[PDB]
Amino acid sequence: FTRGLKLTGTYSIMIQKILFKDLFRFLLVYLLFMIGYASALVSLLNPCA
Amino acid sequence: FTRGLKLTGTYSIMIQKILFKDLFRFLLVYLLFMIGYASALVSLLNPCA
Repeated sequence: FTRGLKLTGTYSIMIQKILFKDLFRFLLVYLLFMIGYASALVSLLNPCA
Repeated sequence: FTRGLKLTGTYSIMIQKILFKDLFRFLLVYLLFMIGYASALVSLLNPCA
């Protein structure tokens, strides 16, 4: 319910274009890249014996 | 008294229309979110028992 005024109507749909279609594509390749090293760099830790 | 100094007179009536609007336009989407999240998360908390 911000689609009545043009100023806060344009503002609300600029969110979704960034979020659903451009920010969401980055959070996938930032998660899989994070989960890449975080499983890699715990190998380099000494055995806990 | 900046009427004639080009740079200082430029930013004088920038903030009149650009900041009574956008900060207010920022004020809607933050107040829509925060009242939702905080009241969700204080309801997540435990009562005094």
